[PDB]
Amino acid sequence: DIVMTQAAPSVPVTPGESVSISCRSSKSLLHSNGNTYLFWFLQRPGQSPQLLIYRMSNLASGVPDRFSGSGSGTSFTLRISRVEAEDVGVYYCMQHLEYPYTFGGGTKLEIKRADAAPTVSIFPPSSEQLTSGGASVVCFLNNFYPKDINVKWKIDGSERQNGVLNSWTDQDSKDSTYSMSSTLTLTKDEYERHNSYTCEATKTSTPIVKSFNR
Amino acid sequence: AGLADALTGLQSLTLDQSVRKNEKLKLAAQGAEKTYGNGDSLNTGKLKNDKVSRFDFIRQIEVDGQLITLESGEFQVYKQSHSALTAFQTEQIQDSEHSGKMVAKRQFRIGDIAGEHTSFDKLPEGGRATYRGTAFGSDDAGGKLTYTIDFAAKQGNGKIEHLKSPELNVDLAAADIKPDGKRHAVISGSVLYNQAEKGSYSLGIFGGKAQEVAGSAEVKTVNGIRHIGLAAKQ
Amino acid sequence: QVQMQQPGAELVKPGASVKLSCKASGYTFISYWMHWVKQRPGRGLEWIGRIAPDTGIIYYNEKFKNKATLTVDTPSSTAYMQLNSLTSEDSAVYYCARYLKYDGSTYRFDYWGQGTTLTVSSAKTTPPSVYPLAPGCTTGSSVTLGCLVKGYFPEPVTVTWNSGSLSSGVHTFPAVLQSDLYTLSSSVTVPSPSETVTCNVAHPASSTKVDKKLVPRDC
Repeated sequence: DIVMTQAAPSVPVTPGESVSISCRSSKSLLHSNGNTYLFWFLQRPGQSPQLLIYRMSNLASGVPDRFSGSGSGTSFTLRISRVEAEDVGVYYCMQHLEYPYTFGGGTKLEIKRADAAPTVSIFPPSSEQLTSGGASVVCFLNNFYPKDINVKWKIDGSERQNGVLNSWTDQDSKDSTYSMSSTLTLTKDEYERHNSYTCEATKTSTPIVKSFNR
Repeated sequence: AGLADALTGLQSLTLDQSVRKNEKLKLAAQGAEKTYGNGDSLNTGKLKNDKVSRFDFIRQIEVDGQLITLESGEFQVYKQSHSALTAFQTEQIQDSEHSGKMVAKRQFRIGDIAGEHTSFDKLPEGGRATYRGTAFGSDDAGGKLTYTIDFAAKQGNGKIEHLKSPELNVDLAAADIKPDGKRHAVISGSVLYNQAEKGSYSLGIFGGKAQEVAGSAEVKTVNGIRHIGLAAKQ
Repeated sequence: QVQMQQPGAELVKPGASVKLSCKASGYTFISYWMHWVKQRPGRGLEWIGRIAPDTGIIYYNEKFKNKATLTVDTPSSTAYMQLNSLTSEDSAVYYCARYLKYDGSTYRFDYWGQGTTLTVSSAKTTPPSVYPLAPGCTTGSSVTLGCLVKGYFPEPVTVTWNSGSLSSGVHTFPAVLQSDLYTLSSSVTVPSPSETVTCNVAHPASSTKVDKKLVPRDC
């Protein structure tokens, strides 16, 4: 068992800058043949890992020259030169020198984008939803930064915390932004028990609300 | 007579066993390289007699748009008036079954033996012949092979001397001359190092007057297998 | 034309055994070894084993000794991984990857399978309910439309807009488990005749696809 350690679980870099990711091993990855058997992969959200670096130095097919691979026997580094939103993801280092093949823990690229105000869309329950006995009010908060932003639900001017489900996306590949979806699910009786439904976003505006009335 | 085999006796050598059907053999010398498939003739015209001639060799295959080197090293040819044999001095090889990595494994191997086969039914009625020549192997092409064939009994026996590894200075045990399926004069016998059977060996008789013998030997030394090429003439 | 066809997802009762397939096309199967990788949700990748269609030698990882059984059908290019006595710790995404048996090439872990989502639970397979979401007003530079996918099991689902024509401005949110059932949302931002928006939601476990057309709500 060769232990691959990725020291940084996450790594911060502002857009347009350069950044390094460190990988360490327990035995030297330099075989007698002279090749350093180290693979570097990038996993984008919801996708299978894509080959980035083979033999610790050589770029793969159709992969930008801004990616560089250095390191000697136990310490290795992957350097991203001009970070773009597409480069976001989770980076892994895997040795194929000795069986069993062992992967790295993982390092996440986190782009430090300038603060952005979410675009808020509020969607009342659909017709088919109402005929099915339930009612889910949906709120989309798109293209915001940082991830610190949370959501508040108000029913007739009163905050509701029960029946709310939140889901956060990861960094966008063309905007470096985040998106969040909030579903407030209720029975049709409870939905018809009130009039106004409000969705509120809680760091460049302090605040931003969108509401509908039945 | 080409020019890619004229880089620097027997004029042609059909490469059949030294390169399989699916791969290619690239032989290079003095900055010139030629590629051979299975069955391609190797012009031994410009090659000189009784000298072990070395070329750099790579065994190449194509796997979905990329050239793959299966093995690489020295390709040795011994040329005589009526026979010729080729060997493979391997310097790098792919472990396609265990690790998948190219490894610098030093290993000897004998690929092809060709020439004017002496018909078994057309052998001399009687008398004795003695063939002196070269035995070569890994790191040593200076071995001296002395063999003797009694055509009256149709038998042969010989010795190898002056090899770098002292355990390979073997005695070539007496063996019978026999015909092949194509009725070719072949001897096959045991290997005797220090009054003990330490492997096997085979030779073929070549020339219309049985003037040459050429073949291989396989010895079990303390380190395991050992391949030796043998070629002697009158 | 490298193709690694893996089933979208597999659902099995705990303690049973399942065979995961990985069909290969577009490359010479015999010359390529086949590796398997397991990724638990929210965790890193783990190597399971390697199969060789040339020989049959299988190098396992010590952890998965009694848990995985690798087989290869070389005639019709396919690899199989058999998992027995399945527990919850085995519900994960399993990828198959190719690895040229010869050094000297870029064809090593370059092509990966899409990944089979193995869920180990006693719940029944449930197809998703799809609801469109449209504004109920005033349209500006762009508009945001939604597709809500409620009440399905198990993961995953694939959401596209106009069968992949609209690939920009789409935000697909990770599924949320609520009372042993999955809910997901998708948003599309489209600028304001022959224009139409439809969300196609495909559930591989139930082998289903539902297209819902985004039309203005009655006002």
